[PDB]
Amino acid sequence: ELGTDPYEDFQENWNTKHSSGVTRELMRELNGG
Amino acid sequence: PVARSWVCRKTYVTPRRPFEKSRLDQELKLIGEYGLRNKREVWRVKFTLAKIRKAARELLTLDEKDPRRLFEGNALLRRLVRIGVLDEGKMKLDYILGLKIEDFLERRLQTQVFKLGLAKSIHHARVLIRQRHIRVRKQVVNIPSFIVRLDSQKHIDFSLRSPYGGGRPGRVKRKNAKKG
Amino acid sequence: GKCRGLRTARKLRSHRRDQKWHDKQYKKAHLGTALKANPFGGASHAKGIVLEKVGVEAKQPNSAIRKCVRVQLIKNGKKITAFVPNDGCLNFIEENDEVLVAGFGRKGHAVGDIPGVRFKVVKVANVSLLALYKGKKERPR
Amino acid sequence: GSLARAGKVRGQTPKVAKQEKKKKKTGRAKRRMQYNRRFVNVVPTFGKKKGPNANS
Amino acid sequence: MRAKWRKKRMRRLKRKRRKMRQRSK
RNA sequence: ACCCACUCCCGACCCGGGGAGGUAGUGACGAAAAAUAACAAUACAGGACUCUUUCGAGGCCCUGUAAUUGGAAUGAGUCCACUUUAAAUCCUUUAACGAGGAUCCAUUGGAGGGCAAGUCUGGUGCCAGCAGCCGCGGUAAUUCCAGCUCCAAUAGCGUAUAUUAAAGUUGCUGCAGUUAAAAAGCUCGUAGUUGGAUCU
RNA sequence: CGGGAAACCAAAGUCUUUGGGUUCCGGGGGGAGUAUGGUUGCAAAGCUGAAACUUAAAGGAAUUGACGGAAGAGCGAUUUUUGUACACACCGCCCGU
Ligand SMILES: [Mg+2]
Ligand SMILES: [Mg+2]
Ligand SMILES: [Mg+2]
Ligand SMILES: [Mg+2]
Ligand SMILES: [Mg+2]
Ligand SMILES: [Mg+2]
Ligand SMILES: [Mg+2]
Ligand SMILES: [Mg+2]
Ligand SMILES: [Mg+2]
Ligand SMILES: [Mg+2]
Ligand SMILES: [Mg+2]
Ligand SMILES: [Mg+2]
Ligand SMILES: [Mg+2]
Ligand SMILES: [Mg+2]
Ligand SMILES: [Mg+2]
Ligand SMILES: [Mg+2]
Ligand SMILES: [Mg+2]
Ligand SMILES: [Mg+2]
Ligand SMILES: [Mg+2]
Ligand SMILES: [Mg+2]
Ligand SMILES: [Mg+2]
Ligand SMILES: [Mg+2]
Ligand SMILES: [Mg+2]
Ligand SMILES: [Mg+2]
Ligand SMILES: [Mg+2]
Ligand SMILES: [Mg+2]
Ligand SMILES: [Mg+2]
Ligand SMILES: [Mg+2]
Ligand SMILES: [Mg+2]
Ligand SMILES: [Mg+2]
Repeated sequence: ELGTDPYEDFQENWNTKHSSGVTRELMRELNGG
Repeated sequence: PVARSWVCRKTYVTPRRPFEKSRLDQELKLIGEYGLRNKREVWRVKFTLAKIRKAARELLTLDEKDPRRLFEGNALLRRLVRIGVLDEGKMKLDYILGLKIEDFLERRLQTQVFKLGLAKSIHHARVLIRQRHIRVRKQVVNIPSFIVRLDSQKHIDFSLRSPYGGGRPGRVKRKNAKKG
Repeated sequence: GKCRGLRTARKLRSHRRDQKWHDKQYKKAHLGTALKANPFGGASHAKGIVLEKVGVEAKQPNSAIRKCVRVQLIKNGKKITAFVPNDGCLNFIEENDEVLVAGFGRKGHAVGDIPGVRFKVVKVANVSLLALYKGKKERPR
Repeated sequence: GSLARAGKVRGQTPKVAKQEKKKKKTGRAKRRMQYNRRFVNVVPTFGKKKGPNANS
Repeated sequence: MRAKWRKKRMRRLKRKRRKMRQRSK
């Protein structure tokens, strides 16, 4: 099941309250760390 | 005035960055592979290696014929070869810079008890050492961080008083035998 | 440009000594007016007697009522507003009580919404506020 | 302003008792568990790295 | 406030003080 | 609090004296070493290995997880004795007792970013509160009050304050001065600083 | 040519490949070129010149918009003229009683 998409979350919440979180998730999606 | 001495020093240095992912992973790998109690035991060996490297680097800026360089680099190389981190063919002053922390970690009594087959685990080796089952050539040593010299390598055994080394059985065996 | 002569040591040293006074922190540390104006007199902590309880309005864009106490120090008699940090700890302090006060963390500068407050309460009636908050010790009474 | 509302929320939260859990290991044993959990035991992944405390 | 007029106001206030804060007093 | 047993000093002295000094007591200022578990069988799960093309197959090996089982090892303690010492204490050495929830229970701070780690659930609703800074909280709070879980160091961990590095933000190494802070309105001039080639 | 945040500068070049000589002078924004002391002047004022306290930004150059009682190349954002201290965008911002 595909529940959370880091790309969509970053592109949507990059300017909202939860930006600093979603960015941190997107990096975990990209660099594997 | 008193007849006491106040000479003492710390044996470790804490890292500048408290939360660095790569450093945490490396130190945890070292702890897991060598059965260490905490991070401070890694930092102690790192500090020792740093001091040795600093001495070697200070001796490499002198002229090759300088008497102090010849006297002190020879002693440093002799000590490194004695403890077993260095080899006889690599007794130049440049090879000291090629030493790693695992080389010093391999010379502890805890890892040598495990590598010699006296224990079936590194943690079992630590437990055996701390419980007074291991002797070094005449003496019962219960310090896991004991650094084994080369000439002592052949002389690690169970203690004569140990239940494993031919001694009297322990508390649990005696109580269970008394039960039946 | 700067002078690079071989006999200009006096000039360089004198110029540096005179230009160090234009550093805010150096002048603050070496002038003595700040030490004279500091209510603690250079100490980390102090003891005082609670004159009363006050409520300070939080600066915009925040809206709140921060609970503080007006106290008077024992060694010099100066009056000070200290912050009582926790949820409901102001009910642990009574009037005419003796409190231990420390700095707020920014070396005499105000912290956060609270305007003009640079001190916080540590112990009340010789017991720490943390122990009272966690229910480890009770008020002596 | 009014000081009558001090302690309002902390005295409103319903009380919940902590449950009973088995004691945690200490010292070398805790580090052994962390080492076996983070590096020795790893499941195949498809690149979506998850944190230790991820939920939904 | 324009800096020129601020300076002029400061000067007038200082002159008023000087008249009030007489050296004889 | 104990003693001149050690180190030394004084005296007419090999003999006397010494809160000088030594020995204990209090002591998380600080520094060193170092426990809080280890193993085996089962019950599950992964890897290599082979045979089987696939369904598959195995004590055939290696590694992980269990308030599932089992019997081994120990010192923390209680405590004879010796040793230690002026007499003791402590450490060391040794009899006997001493571990399964081995209840003989590890804490201090955090979980938006800086910075390692949950937009999980229940309350509250710009209130109470958090927050070094940016910020959170006005009915779906990743930040408050809690439960669970998860991070960091660990017999230690937070806080306030002085100070060092970070600061090439005091710049000798090594900073700037058109517009971001900045070159005197202009010239003369004493002290200071600096001073062209040439002698085997 | 090379510099620089850029606007631009043959100097504002020959600077982490950092040293030709020398003078003055700056150290986040306010309080403030204010108070006080000294000194000069008939006066107006000139020179020297703080602290307590307060604040998380103020400021430079350039870009895209919005307003106006105006006519391959750049570190990078980015790629009708023009000005801007506006960007919740003139229904703006903002000064003093
Ligand atoms: Mg708010
Ligand atoms: Mg004596
Ligand atoms: Mg005598
Ligand atoms: Mg005494
Ligand atoms: Mg004494
Ligand atoms: Mg210590
Ligand atoms: Mg314990
Ligand atoms: Mg906790
Ligand atoms: Mg929480
Ligand atoms: Mg953080
Ligand atoms: Mg993180
Ligand atoms: Mg703010
Ligand atoms: Mg809710
Ligand atoms: Mg919620
Ligand atoms: Mg410094
Ligand atoms: Mg430096
Ligand atoms: Mg500074
Ligand atoms: Mg340099
Ligand atoms: Mg500068
Ligand atoms: Mg200017
Ligand atoms: Mg000029
Ligand atoms: Mg001259
Ligand atoms: Mg010459
Ligand atoms: Mg330079
Ligand atoms: Mg300034
Ligand atoms: Mg200031
Ligand atoms: Mg292009
Ligand atoms: Mg390009
Ligand atoms: Mg114009
Ligand atoms: Mg524009």
